[PDB]
Amino acid sequence: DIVLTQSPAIMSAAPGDKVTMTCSASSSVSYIHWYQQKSGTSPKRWIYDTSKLTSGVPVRFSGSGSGTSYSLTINTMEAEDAATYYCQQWSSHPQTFGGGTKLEILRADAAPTVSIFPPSSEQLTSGGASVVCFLNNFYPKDINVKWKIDGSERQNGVLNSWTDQDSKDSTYSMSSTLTLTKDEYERHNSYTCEATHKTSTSPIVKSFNRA
Amino acid sequence: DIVLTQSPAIMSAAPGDKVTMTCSASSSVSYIHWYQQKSGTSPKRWIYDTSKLTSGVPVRFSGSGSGTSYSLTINTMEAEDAATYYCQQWSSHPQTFGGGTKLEILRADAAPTVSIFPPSSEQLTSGGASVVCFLNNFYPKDINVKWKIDGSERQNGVLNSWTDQDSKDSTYSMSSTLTLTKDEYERHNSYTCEATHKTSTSPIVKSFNRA
Amino acid sequence: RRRQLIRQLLERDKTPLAILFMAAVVGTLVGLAAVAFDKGVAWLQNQRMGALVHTADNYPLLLTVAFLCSAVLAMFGYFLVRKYAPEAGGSGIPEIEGALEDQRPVRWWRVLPVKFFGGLGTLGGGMVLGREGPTVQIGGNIGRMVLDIFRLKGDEARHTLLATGAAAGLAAAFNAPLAGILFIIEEMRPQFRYTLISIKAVFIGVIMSTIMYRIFNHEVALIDVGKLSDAPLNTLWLYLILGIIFGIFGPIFNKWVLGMQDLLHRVHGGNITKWVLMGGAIGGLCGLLGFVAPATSGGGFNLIPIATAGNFSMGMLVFIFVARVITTLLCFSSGAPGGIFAPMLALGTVLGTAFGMVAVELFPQYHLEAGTFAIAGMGALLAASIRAPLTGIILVLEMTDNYQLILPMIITGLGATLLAQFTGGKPLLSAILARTLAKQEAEQ
Amino acid sequence: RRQLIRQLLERDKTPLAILFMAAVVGTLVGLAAVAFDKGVAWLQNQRMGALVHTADNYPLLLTVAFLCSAVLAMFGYFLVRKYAPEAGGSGIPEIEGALEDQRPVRWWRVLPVKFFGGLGTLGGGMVLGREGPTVQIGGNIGRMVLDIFRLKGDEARHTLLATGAAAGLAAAFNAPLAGILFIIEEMRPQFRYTLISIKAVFIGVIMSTIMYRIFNHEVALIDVGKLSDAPLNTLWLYLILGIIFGIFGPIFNKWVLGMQDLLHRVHGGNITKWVLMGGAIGGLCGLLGFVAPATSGGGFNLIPIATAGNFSMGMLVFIFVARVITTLLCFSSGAPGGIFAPMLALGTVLGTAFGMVAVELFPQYHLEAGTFAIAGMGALLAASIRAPLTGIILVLEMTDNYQLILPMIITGLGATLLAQFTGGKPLLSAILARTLAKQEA
Amino acid sequence: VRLLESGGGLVQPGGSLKLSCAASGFDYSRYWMSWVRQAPGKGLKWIGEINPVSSTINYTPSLKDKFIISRDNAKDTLYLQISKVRSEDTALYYCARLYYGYGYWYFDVWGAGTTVTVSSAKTTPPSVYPLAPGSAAAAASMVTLGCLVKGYFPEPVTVTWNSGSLAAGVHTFPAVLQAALYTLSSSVTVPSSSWPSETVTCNVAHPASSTKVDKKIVPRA
Amino acid sequence: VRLLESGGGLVQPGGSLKLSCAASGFDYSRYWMSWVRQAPGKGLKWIGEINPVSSTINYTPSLKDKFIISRDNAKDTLYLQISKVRSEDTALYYCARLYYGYGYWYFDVWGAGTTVTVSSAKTTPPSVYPLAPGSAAAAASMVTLGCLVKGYFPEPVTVTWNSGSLAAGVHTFPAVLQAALYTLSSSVTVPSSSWPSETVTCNVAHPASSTKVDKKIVPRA
Ligand SMILES: [Br-]
Ligand SMILES: [Br-]
Ligand SMILES: [Br-]
Ligand SMILES: [Br-]
Repeated sequence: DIVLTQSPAIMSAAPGDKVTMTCSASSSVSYIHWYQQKSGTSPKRWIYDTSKLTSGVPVRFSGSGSGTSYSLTINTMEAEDAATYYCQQWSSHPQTFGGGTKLEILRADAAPTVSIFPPSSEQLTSGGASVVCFLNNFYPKDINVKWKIDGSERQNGVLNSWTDQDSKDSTYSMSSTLTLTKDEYERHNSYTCEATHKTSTSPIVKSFNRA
Repeated sequence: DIVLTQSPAIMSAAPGDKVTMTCSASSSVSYIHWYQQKSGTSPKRWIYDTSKLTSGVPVRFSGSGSGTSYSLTINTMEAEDAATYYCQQWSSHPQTFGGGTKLEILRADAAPTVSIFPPSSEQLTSGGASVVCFLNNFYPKDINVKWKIDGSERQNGVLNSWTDQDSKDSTYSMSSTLTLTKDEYERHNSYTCEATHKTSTSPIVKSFNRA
Repeated sequence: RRRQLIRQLLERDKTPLAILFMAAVVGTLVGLAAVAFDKGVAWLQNQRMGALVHTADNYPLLLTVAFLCSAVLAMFGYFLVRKYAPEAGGSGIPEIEGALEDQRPVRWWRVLPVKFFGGLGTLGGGMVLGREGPTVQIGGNIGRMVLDIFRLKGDEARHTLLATGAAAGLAAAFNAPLAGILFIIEEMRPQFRYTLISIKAVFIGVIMSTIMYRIFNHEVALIDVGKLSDAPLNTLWLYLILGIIFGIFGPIFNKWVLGMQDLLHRVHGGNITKWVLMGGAIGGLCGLLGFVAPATSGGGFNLIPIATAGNFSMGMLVFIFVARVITTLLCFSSGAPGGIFAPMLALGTVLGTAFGMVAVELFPQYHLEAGTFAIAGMGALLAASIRAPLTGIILVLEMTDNYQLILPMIITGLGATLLAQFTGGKPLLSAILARTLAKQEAEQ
Repeated sequence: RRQLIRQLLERDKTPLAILFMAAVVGTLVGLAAVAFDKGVAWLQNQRMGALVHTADNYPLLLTVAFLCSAVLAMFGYFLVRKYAPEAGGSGIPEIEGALEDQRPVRWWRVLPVKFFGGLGTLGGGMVLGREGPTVQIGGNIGRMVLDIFRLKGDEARHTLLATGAAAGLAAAFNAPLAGILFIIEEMRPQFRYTLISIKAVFIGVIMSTIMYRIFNHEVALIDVGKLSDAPLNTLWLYLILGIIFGIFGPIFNKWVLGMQDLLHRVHGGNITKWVLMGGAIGGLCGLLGFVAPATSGGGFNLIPIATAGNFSMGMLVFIFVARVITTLLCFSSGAPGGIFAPMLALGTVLGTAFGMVAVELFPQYHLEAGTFAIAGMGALLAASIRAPLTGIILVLEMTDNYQLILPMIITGLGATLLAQFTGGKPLLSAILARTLAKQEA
Repeated sequence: VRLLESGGGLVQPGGSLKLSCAASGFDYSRYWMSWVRQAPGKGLKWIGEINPVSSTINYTPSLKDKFIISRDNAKDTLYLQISKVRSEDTALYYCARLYYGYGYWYFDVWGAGTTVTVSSAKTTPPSVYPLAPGSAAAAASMVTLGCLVKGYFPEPVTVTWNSGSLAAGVHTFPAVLQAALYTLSSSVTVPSSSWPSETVTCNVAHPASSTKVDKKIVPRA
Repeated sequence: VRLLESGGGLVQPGGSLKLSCAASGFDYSRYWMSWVRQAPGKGLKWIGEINPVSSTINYTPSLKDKFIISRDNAKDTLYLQISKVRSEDTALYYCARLYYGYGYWYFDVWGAGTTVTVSSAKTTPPSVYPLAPGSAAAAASMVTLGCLVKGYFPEPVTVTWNSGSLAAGVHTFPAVLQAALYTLSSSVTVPSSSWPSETVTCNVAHPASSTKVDKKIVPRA
């Protein structure tokens, strides 16, 4: 079964740029198609028959090629052009799809906007205690976090969850919970929240105290 | 709006008879149609474009004419043709139909089948009385029914209904109803129902008593 | 010299009203007459039906009555022709071609009744031959006849009427007005010299004959294949290959129909009896198969929708095919009265369905429907054998109502004419007329 | 007869070399039409984008609308008056001449003149159809290949020139059938026998259509949908329709011819007054192309809307008289461009109105205005150019309502019959006769 | 095929209602629909027709907005809106798909009807009483049961035995009026060894109040 | 045109379900229909396709009787039955109408999908947890808030903020799976002049556990 291989698994570009991904078939194929998927949206057909543009699609778009190698090209990329683009081929049954190419808008740097949160009191009449810590609107995506109970460094109860590129500012986000038994939580006072990220050599910290 | 007016407005024959009916109209109509309304059913396309039989409308049927008078013919009727047949035009506009040629069968004789029914206990829990008398499958259709309360004649609180000629066997039937209170039905005992009819000189009498 | 042209162009299309009014007459007569010939053949197969109902029990008895009736209706027609008009044997199409060349006699006092009753016999019997043959030849003689009976004089009326006659007879035979008009101009008219035939008359006739066949046969088609799927551009090559297949085989088929006319004539030496007998034998074998493999016998029109919906196993199609090459020859080569169009539609539809079936699984990516290759191949023998694509394409189109297949159809068609010309095939009509005109001057 | 046998045995054996050349004429006429067509589009397109820039002041936009139409007009009117005066008009009768060997196939001059001449007039939004251009172009594309390969003898010289015209008629309406039919019906030498291979006309007509398909598929030129049918007792109404068309067909011929004379006086033959009046005429269109978009244009746009019946009864009469005006002006002033396309629009409208009157004079008939539209569509095509067969197979392939084939044939033959008896003449052969007569005048 | 109308019944003198026919078994497009009424025990009269594309709408010589025949091609449904209702408009109304042979236009296939009853009255569901062979229960080879269906409103009700698995041997008598109420009876006849040994149930159905009632007929022991 | 696929959810491993895709707005015949699936993060792989009249049905090279595609032309629906569900079948499923230009076929119009979770894990509602900032409520420029909807199964929760009219600057997080339980967090940032002044709610629903809760974020006393 024909395997299409996408070019850049993931890639970023500044808004205003010539952008080019690549379908690289395992054998020969002809007239491939391209599809666009925004987060949690259902795929749209973008380019069909190697270069015909799905009526609707901006004119900056344009793919082509043939033989074993094809390519989609944005001519001056934009806001709305962050997506995932899949090439599909049906030149030979059964038809198949690419690894996908992840097109992420590149922008200015940004600081984590760190906020620590004490376990709800609803949660405490229940014996669980989760201390959340959002680390908001940053660029690039690569962030690190380290918990601390009374200066002592922690790792267990720690579940971490990045978001993807915000549509209205191109920053990432990242919540991180530390969960613990209830007393496991009372038997300590300080709960700190350090966050190491490209725009500052020493961490950004933030904490609270039970008492 | 042409007025079509139908011949023998009721007409009666023996199976084996060549029956013919008639539709005459106020102006010239042409290519008129004919619907068959068997009893308590919706009508049915029977002959169209004046002289064309619908599908599986037996060969025995036909129709014809021109101008202002047309005529349906059942060449050898059968007992199953019992119906009320309508003619109709849309030669002009509005289209309009006849009034009826309600055809009735004549068959050999056939005597009632009597049954009588005690006011069902739950009709009594409401406080009514219904003494019920079926007279099934009799021909001719003239039937005299008499009620006796303790050998003694009753007339008031008495209603009667007739079925139409049967489509297949040609008989009729008759349901006579007698109604009182929990009162009246408790105070007597001889409940009788009585049937003179062409096929016996002596009443077919039927009854019961509460005990 | 040009000076003449200017005078003619100012004169063009002004056919004398009297020749027009007579086209409208030949029309209505050829019209009604087809409807007659048509309602006739029906009743006769129907009776043969009701007669197999009566012998419901006893099996070999059934096969017998099925054989005999058809043998009996066959003979009656074989005789009727070998006796009172030996020109009404075969299609009767090339005979009308000859007549337009003035090379054949339009003996209508003999042919009108001989062909009409001769066919009713062979068809009513359920032999493998089409209504066209009868209805076209009849149509021509309906023309000639109203021409003589009104003593209209001069080359034009004698050609026009004789042509609007044949046309109306072919339109009434497939409910196909356009296929009619087209048949004359593509195929009937003198192929090498100019002729004086009013096209606006052929039209009047072909309308009148169609309104007659409408008046009586409306609200059911002869073929109903419904709205099939489309042909994407990257599909087209496959109907060219279909067209090559048809085109190599078209002449092989002509070589067979002709060889069988000879190989059949050996069995009776021209003798009016051995003939009418062999005829009962062939028409007998039909009434049998009319009932043991009802696909192998008959006109064809019944199996077209069934083969096109794809409802036949792949073997069944090969079987029907070989079996129908055999039955179609025997019938047409033995020179019983009756056309060869109808059975060629059937023959092509089968080879079309089969090609489409193979294609349907050889190319799952194409999203094929064997059905379309049926409707391509339906007119394809009509092009590799009779060699008259345009006519057959307007035909197939008017019966199957699938205008969105017009591209594949033309290709398959042209493919076939092209490949039959390079494998040296000839127009099967004009080939017969040629054996006939040559065997006429072969007694000097 | 001795000879007939010899020829029957030889029939339909067109020389391979003639076939293979039809194949190339085809592909070339094909692509060419696609070009001319993508062309005209772009031009009207730009004239729109330029009406959006002037979106505010009104008489300014009226002017710009008049202006570039007038400007694209002259461009073409000039282009023709200078370098090839035979490319004026339809261009069709010129090819009939050519097949009779009575005009010259001056392809070195016409190919470019007609192509750019049309793009001008049509891009401008004048009341003329793409066939004229595309048929004549097609023939010249035929002649040319034939020269360029020095194929010798009467057959190739006719065959190619015919397959060329055909293929460009096909590509002009996406109508393969209408194409082959146009040749045998109306184009060929009507009075002497000719040696045109029909098996080649086909090859070209295919290749032409495949080109047009490769680029223009997934949208029809006309989409009327599947309309209702015709009960037998309704046919007489299409005969009445055919008689209206047939008496009026000749009236319209007399106006097209008379307007060519009454317009010739306005310039005396003068290459400048002519080009000027042309910009005036073509300027008038670009104005109405935007003030009553029904009055202007090729026609193909209002066929759908009239057939769905979505026009008030007045609006129809208006559109109709307004069209007999704009249609004449354009075609009679000898602008490069066909007269088929706008006769389709004309018939479709007369048809719709007859249908509309019929719709309420006969409530019992359960009529659809629509169907007399689709019978009238090819009706002028038979009352005027007086070649029904071609025009019927045409309307058929465009409107795909094969169940109207009976009313259509009747309204058609009705018209040809009624033009013949009120002394009308084939409007093409009429033109070629003026021309061939004005030659040795 | 099958057209199957609904929404009939009770209406105030003066107001109005919406009748609806649900088509099933044919390309309901392509087809002109139509309404025809049957006056209580009387003649067939045309109300109106609507064409496929809701674009022609001829009615009968009637008034202002007596009738509004609309359709709904996507739901497969015809519609009728009798407004301003007096008792002429009491009837059995029919839907019907029109056609032709020679284009002289007929009524191809008829609905089943629903009855519109114009009265100030009120809806009474039917009381259903089982009628059984009494004390005198002197059984012969065949045996006549039945149910009294009493005091309901308006017409109709419909009545079948063992859910229409008893077609044979059944009678249902025309209902009769009685000061703003309705009473009919049904009677079925069965082999005497087939009951009480086995089950017999009448199925009474008054759609005017969407009320069904299933009376098993019990021996009077 | 619209394609609406329903009927996803939580299946036990080894059992099976029947996804349905409901289609309006286009002539549902003429067209091939085809299912395609996406394992959360991961390719698109094609399940199969069905023609317009059910005579051709092709599937992906996969176990003998793993998938049953069918289509009900009259109800305008396409189905897909998956049987013996192992967990690789845990994905989102889309239907799609097929077309082509030159006839190298593409997937014309897709629908929203529905999610299929294959697990033995039980349906569990979530708990909602107001998150009001530090003991020291550091009120500066823009104040940051949130809730914890923790300890439910399976996806999805949907969390909006003040009936969804706090749209800009809200931050919903991917959920996480841990010990057969899901957890996510939302954060809304507002003008420090808004809160604690005018009222700020987080709306969580987990429709799976028939749970509707509106947790009012308030400042910690
Ligand atoms: Br022959
Ligand atoms: Br033949
Ligand atoms: Br001209
Ligand atoms: Br022209």
